[PDB]
Amino acid sequence: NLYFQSMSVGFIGAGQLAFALAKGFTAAGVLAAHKIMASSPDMDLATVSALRKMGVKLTPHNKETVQHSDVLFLAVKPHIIPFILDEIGADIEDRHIVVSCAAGVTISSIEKKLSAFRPAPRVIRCMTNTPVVVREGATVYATGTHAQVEDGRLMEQLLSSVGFCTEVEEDLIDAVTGLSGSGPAYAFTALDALADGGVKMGLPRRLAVRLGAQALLGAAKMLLHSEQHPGQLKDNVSSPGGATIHALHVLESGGFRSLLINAVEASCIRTRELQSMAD
Amino acid sequence: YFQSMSVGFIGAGQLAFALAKGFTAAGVLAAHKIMASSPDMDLATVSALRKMGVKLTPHNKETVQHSDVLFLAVKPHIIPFILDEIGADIEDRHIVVSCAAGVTISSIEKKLSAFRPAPRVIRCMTNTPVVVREGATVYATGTHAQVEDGRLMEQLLSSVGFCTEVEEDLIDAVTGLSGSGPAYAFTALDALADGGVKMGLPRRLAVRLGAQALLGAAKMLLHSEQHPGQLKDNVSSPGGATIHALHVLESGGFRSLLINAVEASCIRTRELQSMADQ
Amino acid sequence: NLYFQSMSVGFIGAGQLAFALAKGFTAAGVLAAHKIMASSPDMDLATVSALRKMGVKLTPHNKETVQHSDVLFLAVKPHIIPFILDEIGADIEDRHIVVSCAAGVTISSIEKKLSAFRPAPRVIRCMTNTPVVVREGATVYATGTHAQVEDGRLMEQLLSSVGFCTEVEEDLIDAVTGLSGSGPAYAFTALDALADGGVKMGLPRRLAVRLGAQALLGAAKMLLHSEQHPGQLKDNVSSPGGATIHALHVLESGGFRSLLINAVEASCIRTRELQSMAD
Amino acid sequence: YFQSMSVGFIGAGQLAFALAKGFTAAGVLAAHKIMASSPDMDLATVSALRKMGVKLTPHNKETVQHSDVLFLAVKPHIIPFILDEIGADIEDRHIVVSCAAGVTISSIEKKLSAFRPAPRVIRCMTNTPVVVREGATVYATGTHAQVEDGRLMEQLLSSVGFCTEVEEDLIDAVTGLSGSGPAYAFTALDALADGGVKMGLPRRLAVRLGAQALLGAAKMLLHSEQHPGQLKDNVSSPGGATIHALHVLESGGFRSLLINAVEASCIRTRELQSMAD
Ligand SMILES: NC(=O)C1=CN([C@@H]2O[C@H](COP(=O)(O)OP(=O)(O)OC[C@H]3O[C@@H](n4cnc5c(N)ncnc54)[C@H](OP(=O)(O)O)[C@@H]3O)[C@@H](O)[C@H]2O)C=CC1
Ligand SMILES: NC(=O)C1=CN([C@@H]2O[C@H](COP(=O)(O)OP(=O)(O)OC[C@H]3O[C@@H](n4cnc5c(N)ncnc54)[C@H](OP(=O)(O)O)[C@@H]3O)[C@@H](O)[C@H]2O)C=CC1
Ligand SMILES: NC(=O)C1=CN([C@@H]2O[C@H](COP(=O)(O)OP(=O)(O)OC[C@H]3O[C@@H](n4cnc5c(N)ncnc54)[C@H](OP(=O)(O)O)[C@@H]3O)[C@@H](O)[C@H]2O)C=CC1
Ligand SMILES: NC(=O)C1=CN([C@@H]2O[C@H](COP(=O)(O)OP(=O)(O)OC[C@H]3O[C@@H](n4cnc5c(N)ncnc54)[C@H](OP(=O)(O)O)[C@@H]3O)[C@@H](O)[C@H]2O)C=CC1
Ligand SMILES: O=C(O)[C@@H]1CCCO1
Ligand SMILES: O=C(O)[C@@H]1CCCO1
Ligand SMILES: O=C(O)[C@@H]1CCCO1
Ligand SMILES: O=C(O)[C@@H]1CCCO1
Repeated sequence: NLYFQSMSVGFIGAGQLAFALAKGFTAAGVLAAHKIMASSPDMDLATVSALRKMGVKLTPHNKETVQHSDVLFLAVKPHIIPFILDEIGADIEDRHIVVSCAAGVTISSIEKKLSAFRPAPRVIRCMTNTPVVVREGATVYATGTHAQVEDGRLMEQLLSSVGFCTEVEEDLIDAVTGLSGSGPAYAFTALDALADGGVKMGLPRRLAVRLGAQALLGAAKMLLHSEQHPGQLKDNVSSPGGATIHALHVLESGGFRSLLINAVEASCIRTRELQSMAD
Repeated sequence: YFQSMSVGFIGAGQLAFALAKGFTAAGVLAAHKIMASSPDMDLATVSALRKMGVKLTPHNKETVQHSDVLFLAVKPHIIPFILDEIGADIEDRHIVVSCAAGVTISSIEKKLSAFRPAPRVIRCMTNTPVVVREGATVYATGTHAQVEDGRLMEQLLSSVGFCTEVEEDLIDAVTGLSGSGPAYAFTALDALADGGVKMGLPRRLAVRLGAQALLGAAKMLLHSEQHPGQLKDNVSSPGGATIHALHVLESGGFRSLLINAVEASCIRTRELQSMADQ
Repeated sequence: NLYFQSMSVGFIGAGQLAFALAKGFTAAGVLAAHKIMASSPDMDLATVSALRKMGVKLTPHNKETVQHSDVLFLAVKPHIIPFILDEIGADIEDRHIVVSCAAGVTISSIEKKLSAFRPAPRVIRCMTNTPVVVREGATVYATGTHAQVEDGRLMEQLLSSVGFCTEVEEDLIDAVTGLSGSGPAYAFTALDALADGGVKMGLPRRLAVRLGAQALLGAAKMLLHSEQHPGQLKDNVSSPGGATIHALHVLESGGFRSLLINAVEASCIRTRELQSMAD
Repeated sequence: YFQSMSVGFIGAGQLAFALAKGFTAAGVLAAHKIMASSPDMDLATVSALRKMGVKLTPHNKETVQHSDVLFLAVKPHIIPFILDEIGADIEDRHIVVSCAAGVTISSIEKKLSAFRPAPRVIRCMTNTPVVVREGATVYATGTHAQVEDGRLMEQLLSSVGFCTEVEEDLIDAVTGLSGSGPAYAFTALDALADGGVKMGLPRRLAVRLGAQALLGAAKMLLHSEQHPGQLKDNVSSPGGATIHALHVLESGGFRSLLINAVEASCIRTRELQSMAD
């Protein structure tokens, strides 16, 4: 177990991801809010104000975030990453671990930029998701060419405080993006629709929202704690001739399964395009 | 808080195991204060209840005599036969909690009232995630259930997940939403994992990531004051990977399928309510 | 607020957009009709005659419009824009603000043409829509390379008199075109169909058109004045088991949402396509 | 013009709140002339209505005693219970205005006439945009409504939107069109915003632009003597962006989905009543 409670963390970008991670870390108690600095050009944004009330240091100056930070998260859109690297590359020091969270952007492209200024930049690529805000994120990371022995362990310890975290080979991360990165939006869509179905059949909206969300949470937790296949868990719900198997039929008749496959594929493929676009 | 109270299950299958495991993990009931009965003493769910410390028997009358709260955890078409069997054994102290999909309070009271008047009946709809103490449960109180009977039930079932009282005429819809709900999620998680596998993830990792993503999103919604659509908006950046995937969901009518599912399960439950009452 | 009550405005092109803007500006009382001039090569057109009855000055000669104008709107079709710039480029003076309304046409292409004649053309690109004719348009604009300090402020002040107006980065305007530029046609199609539905269920056509249009106007205004997500207002107004949620289901079963996404995307892509051909 | 008139709401939900707020914003009633009652009123609604100047009570009989015009703004299956509760308290002066989907004048008059003959009953269908004074309202007059009662109703509801008299047999169809209409619009605006976001717009800007486009287009049609198809033709330049988007709407049967929606809501409305009768 590595000690990191005293280190300073910075976010280039002060948007949804910066807020979600900063909220998760502080709510986990593993970092003090004043250890965190975030920067963006527009300092009148809603996420910036949300970060403000949390106690995070805010500035328009990306260089200040770099000078403040030990671990530096890149939390801008993919096409902005190369501009950021040109802007702050000269301010990267030997102490810095650069953790890119941008969809699609390769370690190789980041190291190429930063190596123009200083050899051996310590780079880690991450994909996470917004439920880090409730400490139930799904995070993977890959270590770059010059990442020190314990840089990967440090990032795993830090990110494990706000959800599941595991090291992966970098060539998996675009597919992770399509599954758990975009995944919450799939779930919010599903929850909205399930609530609509509950309302159609006579439930108050607030109850339908609560029951749907609790059903999804409980089922997901069951699967995480089970050694059983999701199909077996499915079999355990449905009684012969019963209500559940009738509902499963109408899902199958609409190709429900194929739509979720389509979604993971579409997000992964778009992620690969966001890299060739920023390239 | 629930010291001295005895609980019994008529039926020893998926739901009886789930509830018994959840109650005992919650510490609200000692396993030996729980008795379950089913005809086949060799079944797998009875094997695990035994290892859990739950008293087991093949005779439904033993469960009735042991219990204060009596859970009916048999299939809907088996309830009328159970009530015929144990009807003469219902005492004044008993609270009979039917878990069966579609079986109406009216049908249970009519059966039991032939043996002794004022049976205290509660109908509930729960789901299998009570086994990890994250269930979703509603209940409706019967004609002769005392107000404190509904309160006791809510406190007991709140130990294993969300629990709230509803009017009985909403239980069919709840069945279609949170009762069948886990099966929709297991289907979705299997398909999401297939999608991860297609794009190059190992199956075990894809399952873990998809399930963690669903759990985290559901917790976000429960801990948020905000609309699911608002949370959808907040997490879909312009031109990004997520909004591209949302479009292909929309093009297949994803939302309508989940509406169809809740409706289909509810309507089938109503057909079961009509069988119970006819 | 800038004093511009006395300035002169010109339209190259005397068609649907020139009429809608001139009608909105004069109805707002911010420009006098005799301070507006519009040109097109055919002087017996219906929009020309409509502009005529409004008191706008009309001419076949684009050079006359340029010489008349302080603010010069380009309201010709996208493929006509480069010919106009070649025609009038030598007549552009220091006083001129050139406001292109053409779908897809980039500030860069306009400045490149005009710069061959005189350096530092003051260029603004906008996207608007025909409801400026009832002073409820939706307008965005981006400022060009040589736009002076108050050129953007002037154009926002002018266009705010006929609807919503805000500055954007130019790279958003093709998307805006697919949303609020083409938006009114989506609405007219929807209103025709809703009225057909009213008629099928027994309403006189005139009443069905009136009710459908009032419903759409009121709902849009409700959303604009609420601090609410449209899904929340959908949720709030629906009732369990009720008529609305049954109708929402049949919309969903048809993939209604996906069609509107398809439309915005198709209009935006077509807008981008035409400009790639122009380049 | 309604110097002394008092208005009551039985119910305090989405519709009662929207009408009370629209009437308040219109300034058509004197101060403290609105009362609303419900049995378990959400505290956020209590707070909002109280700050607005609206009187509140859990007792429906008190609303009746307060009111000259009494709006019934409860769910359709709740209407007959309300009529049984308040029927003995209806007075000569009262105009009872049912807002409930599906519920016929006939059924209301039969309930009320058991207590006192000649209840003055009006049935309306409106929509939540009355809250911004842009509602769409129709009404039908009952058997004993005096002719001036329908005139008063029209003048009152005209202060918060369009309002016109119809035969009662049109109201279920109106419900499917302008009653449910706003929900169709909110769905469309959410989808249009998703489309703007997909093509690169910030969500907040996409929502603002889509809503403004819808508002402006609707106002154009209301202020035009032309067919919506003709207004469509004026945007659709040959080979242009708009006609390309219209094609993909047509390829998905966009128009038929909206016809399906109006039909489905109207048919369900007829079931919200054929079940009650
Ligand atoms: N949100 C999610 O669900 C997840 C997102 N990600 C990744 O995180 C990154 C950001 O996503 P998200 O936070 O959602 O996007 P946001 O739009 O919410 O945040 C973007 C931030 O970048 C800021 N920014 C823009 N230009 C600069 C600049 N030159 N220097 C510094 N900051 C700048 C913006 O400020 P302004 O608005 O003022 O330009 C805004 O604060 C993306 O690459 C995405 O792939 C990864 C996992 C999950
Ligand atoms: N599983 C779920 O997801 C949920 C199910 N429910 C309801 O719970 C009830 C049971 O569900 P589930 O547990 O899944 O079904 P199972 O089939 O898994 O368990 C059924 C049990 O009933 C027993 N049984 C059959 N006949 C008798 C009898 N005459 N006397 C005593 N026990 C008997 C069976 O024993 P044997 O195997 O020996 O026949 C078995 O132990 C159903 O009514 C269902 O609607 C409600 C919410 C969630
Ligand atoms: N209509 C809309 O909904 C919106 C349109 N726009 C943009 O506005 C521009 C015009 O659109 P719209 O007004 O609809 O198209 P119209 O066809 O209605 O008007 C086009 C005008 O250009 C005139 N014209 C053709 N050649 C010349 C020329 N060489 N010199 C001067 N005028 C000429 C035409 O005259 P003749 O008929 O004699 O050729 C006609 O008066 C387009 O670029 C479009 O993208 C932007 C937002 C909304
Ligand atoms: N929502 C809409 O878009 C439109 C709805 N309508 C019609 O308006 C009526 C109400 O709809 P809506 O306002 O949406 O429904 P809501 O559910 O939002 O409001 C229902 C109201 O009825 C109240 N209520 C329930 N029982 C009683 C009672 N015994 N005495 C008094 N009040 C009671 C509820 O009380 P509590 O506050 O205690 O829960 C709540 O205030 C319906 O008939 C609907 O058809 C018509 C046009 C538009
Ligand atoms: O299909 C069934 O019978 C049960 C009821 C609710 C969960 O699945
Ligand atoms: O939509 C996107 O591009 C990012 C990546 C996954 C979460 O949201
Ligand atoms: O959904 C319903 O039943 C009501 C009537 C129309 C507006 O919402
Ligand atoms: O269809 C077109 O190309 C024009 C321009 C954008 C609005 O409608």
